[PDB]
Amino acid sequence: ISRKWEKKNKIVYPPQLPGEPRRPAEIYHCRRQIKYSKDKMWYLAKMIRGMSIDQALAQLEFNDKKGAQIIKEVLLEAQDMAVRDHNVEFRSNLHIAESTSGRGQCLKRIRYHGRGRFGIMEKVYCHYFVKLVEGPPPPPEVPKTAVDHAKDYIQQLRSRTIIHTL
Amino acid sequence: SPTELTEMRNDLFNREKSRQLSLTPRTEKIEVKHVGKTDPGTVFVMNKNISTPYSCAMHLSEWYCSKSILALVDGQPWDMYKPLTKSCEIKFLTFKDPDPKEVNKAYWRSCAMMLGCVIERAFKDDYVVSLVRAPEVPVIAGAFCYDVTLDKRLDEWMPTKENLRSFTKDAHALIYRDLPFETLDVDARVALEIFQHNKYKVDFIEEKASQNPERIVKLHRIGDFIDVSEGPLIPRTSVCFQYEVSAVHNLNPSQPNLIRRFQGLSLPTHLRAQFTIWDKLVERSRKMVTED
Amino acid sequence: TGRGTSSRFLTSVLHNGLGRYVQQLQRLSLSLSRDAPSSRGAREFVEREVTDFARRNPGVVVYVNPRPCAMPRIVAEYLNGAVREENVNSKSVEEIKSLVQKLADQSGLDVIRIRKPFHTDNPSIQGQWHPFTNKRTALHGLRPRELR
Amino acid sequence: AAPKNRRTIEVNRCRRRNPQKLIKIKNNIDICPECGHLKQKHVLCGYCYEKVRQETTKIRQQIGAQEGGPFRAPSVETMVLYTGEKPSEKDQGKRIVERNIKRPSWFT
Amino acid sequence: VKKGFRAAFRFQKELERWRLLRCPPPPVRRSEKPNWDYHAEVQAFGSRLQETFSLDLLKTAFINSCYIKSEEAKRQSLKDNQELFEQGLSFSHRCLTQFLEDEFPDLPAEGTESLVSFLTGEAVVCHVARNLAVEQLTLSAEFPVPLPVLRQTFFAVIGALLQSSGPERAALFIRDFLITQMTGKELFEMWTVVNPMGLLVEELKKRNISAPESRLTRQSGSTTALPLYFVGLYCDRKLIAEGPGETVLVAEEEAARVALRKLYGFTENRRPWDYSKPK
Amino acid sequence: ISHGRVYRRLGLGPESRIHLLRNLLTGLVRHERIEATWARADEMRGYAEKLIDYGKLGDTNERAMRMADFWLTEKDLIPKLFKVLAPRFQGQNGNYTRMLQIPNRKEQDRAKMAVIEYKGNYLPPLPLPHRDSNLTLLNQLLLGLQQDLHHNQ
Amino acid sequence: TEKEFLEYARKAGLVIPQERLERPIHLACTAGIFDPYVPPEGDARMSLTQRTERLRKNAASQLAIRKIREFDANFKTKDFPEKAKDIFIEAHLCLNNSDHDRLHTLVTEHCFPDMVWDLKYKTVRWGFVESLEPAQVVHVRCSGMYGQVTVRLHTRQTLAIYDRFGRLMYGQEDVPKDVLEYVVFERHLMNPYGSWRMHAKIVPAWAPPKQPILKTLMIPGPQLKPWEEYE
RNA sequence: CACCAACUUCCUAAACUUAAAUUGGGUUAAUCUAUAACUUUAUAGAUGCAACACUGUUAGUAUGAGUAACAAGAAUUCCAAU
Ligand SMILES: [Mg+2]
Ligand SMILES: [Mg+2]
Ligand SMILES: [Mg+2]
Ligand SMILES: [Mg+2]
Ligand SMILES: [Mg+2]
Ligand SMILES: [Mg+2]
Ligand SMILES: [Mg+2]
Ligand SMILES: [Mg+2]
Ligand SMILES: [Mg+2]
Ligand SMILES: [Mg+2]
Ligand SMILES: [Mg+2]
Ligand SMILES: [Zn+2]
Repeated sequence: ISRKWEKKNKIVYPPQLPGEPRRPAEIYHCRRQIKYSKDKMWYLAKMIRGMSIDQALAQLEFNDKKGAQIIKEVLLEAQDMAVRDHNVEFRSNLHIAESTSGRGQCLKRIRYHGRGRFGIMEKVYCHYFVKLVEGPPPPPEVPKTAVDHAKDYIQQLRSRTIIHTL
Repeated sequence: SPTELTEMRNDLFNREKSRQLSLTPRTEKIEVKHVGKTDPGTVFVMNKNISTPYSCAMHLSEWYCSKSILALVDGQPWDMYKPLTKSCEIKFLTFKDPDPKEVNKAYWRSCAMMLGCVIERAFKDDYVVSLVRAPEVPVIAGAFCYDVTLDKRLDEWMPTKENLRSFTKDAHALIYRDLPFETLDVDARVALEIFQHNKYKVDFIEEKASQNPERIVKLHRIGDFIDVSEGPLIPRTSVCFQYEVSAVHNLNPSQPNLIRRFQGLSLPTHLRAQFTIWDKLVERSRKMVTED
Repeated sequence: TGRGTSSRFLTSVLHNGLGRYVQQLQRLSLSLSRDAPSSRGAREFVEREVTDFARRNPGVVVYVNPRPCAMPRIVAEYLNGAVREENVNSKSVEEIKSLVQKLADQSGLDVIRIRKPFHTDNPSIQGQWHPFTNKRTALHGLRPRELR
Repeated sequence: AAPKNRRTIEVNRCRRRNPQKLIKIKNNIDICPECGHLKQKHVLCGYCYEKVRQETTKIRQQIGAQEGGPFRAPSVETMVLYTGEKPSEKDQGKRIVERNIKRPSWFT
Repeated sequence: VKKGFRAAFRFQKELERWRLLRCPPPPVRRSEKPNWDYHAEVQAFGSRLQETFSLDLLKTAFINSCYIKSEEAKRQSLKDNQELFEQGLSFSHRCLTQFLEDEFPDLPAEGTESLVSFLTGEAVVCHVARNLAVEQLTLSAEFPVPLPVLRQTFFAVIGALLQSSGPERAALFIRDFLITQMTGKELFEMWTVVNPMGLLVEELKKRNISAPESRLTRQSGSTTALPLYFVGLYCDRKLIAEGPGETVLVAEEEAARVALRKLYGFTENRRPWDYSKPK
Repeated sequence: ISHGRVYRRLGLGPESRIHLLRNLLTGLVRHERIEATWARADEMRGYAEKLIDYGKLGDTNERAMRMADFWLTEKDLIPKLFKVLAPRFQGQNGNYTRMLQIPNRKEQDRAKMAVIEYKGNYLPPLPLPHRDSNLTLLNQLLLGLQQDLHHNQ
Repeated sequence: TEKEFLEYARKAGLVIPQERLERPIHLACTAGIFDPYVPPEGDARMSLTQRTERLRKNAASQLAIRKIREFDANFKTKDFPEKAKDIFIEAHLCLNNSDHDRLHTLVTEHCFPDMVWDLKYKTVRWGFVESLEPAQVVHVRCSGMYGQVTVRLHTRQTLAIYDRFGRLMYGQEDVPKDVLEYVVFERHLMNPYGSWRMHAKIVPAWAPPKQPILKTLMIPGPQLKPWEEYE
C-alpha cells in the first residue's frame, strides 16, 4: 500500500509575478480496490488519453464494458473537485492529461478441478488514476512529411566523419 | 501602398478596442439566465463588458461551444464573441434549429465577407481593387454576391476558369487558418477615419449611422481584413467546410464605374453536402442573381 | 564495459600548453584525528611532507582541518570545477605522498575511455582528400560519352 | 500442447497493445435537441425514451385496475383522457383511461 | 531485523545520493561552503598563472557594484572595479587589435573589429573566466554570477595585472588565454559575412584586378538529389580559388569564401601563431 | 452456407423458435408496444404483419380463424385482432408495425434492444427521429433550386 | 481507525448509545455575542462623535464594565482601542505566514476556524495601511463568566489571495481600500491565564458590497429526472 | 618472384614462462565481545561467519492467459407479482 496520488493534490506553488504566464491547473483523482482486472481496465484508460472531458465523457457512455461506468464516475468527481476546490473557471476547459490503471490487493481462493485436483484462484482488483489539466487538448501528432523524411537522411549523411583515423 | 492602408486601419482598430476596455474599470457582475429548452434555469454571473456569450457556453459544456453559432440576447441576435453589456437572457442557436432564419443570415454575411478579403489581396499590386458593398440577398437566391469595382485597365479582361479556381484556394487557405471574427461596435467618426479612402464605404457608413439614433457602427475584422458588417457573423472561419466562387459577372448598368458581382457558395461543417448535390448547387450559383 | 560506459575525446582545459602551463589542481583538504590509529599515517604526512608539497606547488591551496574523525579524507578541487575525494583510511605516509602527487598532475577531465590517443584542430595541411583529387580533367570538361 | 518457454513482457506487450485489440472510437454520438443528453444517431434517446415508457407504465397500470382480470381485453378501441378533457362525439363507444395528471406536451 | 548499525549507515548515504541527484539544490557560491579563506585563495590565483600581482589591486577587481549595494542594504536592515574595467577593456581592445593587425595586416578593419569583439564576447570571456576561477573569487550580489558581471571582472583582472606588472606582462596574459581560443576556428565562424562574392569583387577592384569568372571545374551526379559541384572563380583565365557545394550557387558562394581568406591569409595551412615566443 | 436462409436460429430448436415468437406476438397483439432483443424483435416483425393480413380476410374465413388461434396463445385477443386491429389497417396495405432501436440494455448483459409497436396505438408517441426543416441552410438552398427547375420545366 | 470503524458499524449495524462525558469539555469561548450592538445608520457619515454616543450607551454596558473591574481591575475603556488595534493588526499578519500557533493566542477558538478553514492550500498577502480614524469602544457585555468588547475600526488595508498555482483570485496586488468594521474582543474573566482575543466581527446591513471575485461562476439549474419537468 | 597472416618474437612501460581430483601458501566480506575510536574506524578474542543451481523449504509475483471453463424460458400492469 502506498497512497501518493492522493497527496499530490495538496501541493502549493508560490505566487506568480505580474507578467508570468498563467499556470494551468492540475487535478489528481483516483479510485482504489475496484473489482476489475488491471489488464482489462487499461483499454478503457488508454482510450481516453489525450482528450477533453466532454469528449471523454461521451465515448465512455456508449461502451459496453463494466469499467466504462467506473471511469466515468471518477471523471465526474475530478470534474467537480476541479471547479470547487482547485479554482477551474470553466467545466469545459479541461483535458485528460494522464490515465492508467494499477494492481490492487487481491484475494486467494480455490478453483476446483476434476480428479480431486485444484488450482489457485485470485480474485483480482485494481486502481485507476487520472490527471486533468486545464486547457484544450494539445493538438495531435502530425505525421512526418516526405520532405522531413528526406531531410533527416541528408542530416544523417552530413554527420559522417572519417572513422578510426586522425 | 495597400500595405500601408492595412496597417493604419489595423492600428485604428486596436486603439478603438483599447479605449473601450480601459473605459470600463473594475469588474461588475451581471446576472444572465439561460432561457433555452435544454439545461433550463442555469444562471451565470459574468463580468460586464468583458464576458462573452462564448464564455456562457464554456460553463455549460463543450457541445454548446462546438455547435452554437449565435445567441439571442433578449430576443436579439448577438455574436458569440461579442462582449455582453447588461443582464439579459441567453439562448444558443444551432444550424439545425427549427427557425434558423437568424443563423442563416449570419452565415450568409460571413461567407461573403471572407470572399471580399480574398478578392482584394488576390489581385496584383499593379492593378487597383476597390470594394463597394455586397447586397443582402435571400438564401433562396442560391449564392452570396459581393460587388467589387475594378481598375479601368481591367475593363477588357474577365477572369477565366483558372482565375476562379485560384480564388477558392485562397478562400480555403483562410478557412484552414481558422481566424476568428472580431466584433467591434464603432462610432461613425472613427469608422469614417478607417475607411475614408473608399468613398463607397464612407457612404455605407453614413447610411448605417443615420439608421440608428446614435452614430454607432458595426465593424468586423477577419485577421488583417477590416470591414463593416450588416449583421452578426460566424465566430470562426473554420465553421466553413465547402467553399466555391461560382463566377463573376459585370454589372450591365455600370457606365460611370465598372463593377463586377462576385458570386460564391459555402456550406458549414455541420450541414455538409454530398458530392453530387454540391455540384448541382454550384452550377446554380453561376447564374447571375439580381437583388430584389 | 566499453559499450557499458561513456567515452570522450582527448581534450585539455583551456589549451594548457599553447601559452603558459597553468596548474589544474586548485585545492586539497585533509581532515585528521588527534587520537586515531587509522589516521596515524596521515599525521606523519602533515608533520613532514605537507610543508614541502605546499612550497613545491604554490597554486594549490592546502587546508588541514584536524577534527575528531573516523576516516581521513582528501578532497581535490580542479579549475574546471570537478571534485574528487579519495579515502586515506589507514594509509602510510609513503602511500599518501604518492597518492597526492597523482592528484596534482592530473586535470579535472573525466577518467573515462578516451576514444583516440591524439587530437588535432588542423589535421590536414595540404588539403583533406576528396574524391576529385587525383582525377584528371578533360578538355572542355566533357563527361564520358558526351558529344558536345 | 504446453508452452516450451516463458513469453517475455515485450512480446506480450506487442500482442495485447496491437491496434487490432484496442477500442475503436465512436463518431456517431450527438446531442438530443429536446433534452440535450447524448444519443447515437441511429438510436433513440434514452432520456426522452424513458419519459415515454414511464408514462406508458402508468397508463397500463390504470388499465389493469379497470379490467381487473386476465381475459378482459376489450375489442372496442382504447383511448386515454387526462383531467380537463371530455370525450368527443367521434370518441363515443371507446374505452377511456383516466389519468389525474395534465396532458403531457409530447402526448397529443 | 538484522544486527548491526553499519549496513544502515551505508544505505543512508545511498538514500543521500537518490534525493540529492533527483532533486539537486540550487548552486551555492564556493564562499558559503567549508574550507574558504578569501586572502589565501587570492594569493594562489596569482601564483597559479605565474604572474606576480598587487594583492590590494586584485581585491578591488573582484568587487562589483551589485555586491556593494546588497551589503549596504543588509547592514541597514569597498571600491568598485569600474575604473579597472574601463582600463582593462581599453587595453585589451588595443592589444587585441595590435596583435591581429601585425599577423594579418591585409585583413580589413571591419574583420579585425569582429574578431576583437568575438574574443571579448561573453561566450569566449566567460568560458575562460570560469575555468580560471574568476567566478569563485568574484563578489557579486546574485549567484551564479551573471555573464556581463563576470565579463567585467575578467577585464578588471587584466587592468589590475596591467598596473601591477605593466603592459608587457599584461600583453602576455591576453595572448596566453584570449588569443588561444581562436585556434581551430576559421575566419568566417568568428566574422560573419553574407555577401562574400560581392565583397570579393570589391577587394579585386581595390587590388586593380578584374572581376572573377565562375566556371564548373568538376561535376558529380547533377540530376540526382545528392549532387556535388566544384565552382572555381577564374581571373584572366587563372584560378584564384575553388569551392565545393551542394548546388552551383552554394559552390559559387563558397568559392568566394575561399578567395577572401587567401587575400587575407587565413588559409588553415598558414604559419601557426607563435604563442611560444619568450618575448 | 446459410445464403438465402431467411430464418434465424433461436431457442432450443425449430419448434422452440416458433413458440418464442408466439409469445412476443401475443404480447404485441395485447399491449401493442413490446420490447425485446433486436434480433428476436426483428424476427417477429414478419410474423406480426401477416396476422393483420389474415385479420383483413375476416372472421368468416375458416383459415384466418384457425391461424389466429395457433398464433394467439391467450384466447381473449382473437376478437380484438379481428374487430379493432384489422379495421384500423384496412386502408393501408403494409407497414403495420414500427420498429426502432432502443439503447443497449443496462443489465450487465448489454444486449442490443428494439421497441416494436403497432401504428396508431393509444400509447404515448415514441420519440421518433426528426428530419431537418425546409428552412435550414442546406434545405433552403435545395428548395431554391427546385423552384428554378420547376420554372425551367 | 475510527474512519474504518464507522464504515464497519454502519455496514454491520450497531446500537451506539451516547455517553455522559466523565470530564466535561472545556470552553474558552462561546459562539455568538450575548448582546449584539445594532450598528447605527450613518456611522460612516460621521467623518467625540461616536465616542459621545458610546458614553450614552455606556450606561447600558456599565454593568458589564464593573464586572471586568472585579476580575481584572486593569481594563480601561479609553486605552482598550490601542490594545485591540494591536491584536487586530498582529493577528491578520500571521495569515501572511499562516502561523497557526500565533493565531490561536490572538484569536478565539470560535474565530480561528472561520479565518483559516477557507484559506487552506492558499497564500494570502495582507498588509496594514494607515488607519483613517482612531478606534473607539462601541459596546461591552458580560454574561455568566465571559466578557465581550466591541471596538469600532475604520482602517485602510490591502489584501490579495492567490491559488495553489500562484494565480490571483480576489483582492488586488496592491491598492489601498478603506474598510469600516466592528470587531468583538473578549476575555475569560475567571481563568487566570485568560486574555483578550478576537472573537467575531459584527457586520452592518448598510455595509457596501465587498469586492467581487475575479472569475465568473455558473449557478447551476435544477437537475430533473425523466419524470420531472421544468417550470 | 612478393604481400597478407597467430602476445610466437621484437618494440615504449612491464613481466620472468603452460586442462583439473588432489596439495601448500597470503589475504578478505559480515556480526558479536574486550579496549578504544566517535558520520562508522583500529589491534586482539570469537563464530549459527559469505549461495546464479540440491525436480531444496517458506512467502511473493510472472508465463501459458484475460485463454480453458462457468450461468438466468418470454411479455407486462412486473422480485413474497399476472
Ligand atoms: Mg471430490
Ligand atoms: Mg494461475
Ligand atoms: Mg455462406
Ligand atoms: Mg443472411
Ligand atoms: Mg608470449
Ligand atoms: Mg551459514
Ligand atoms: Mg538466493
Ligand atoms: Mg534452490
Ligand atoms: Mg497473467
Ligand atoms: Mg492461446
Ligand atoms: Mg468457451
Ligand atoms: Zn433526448
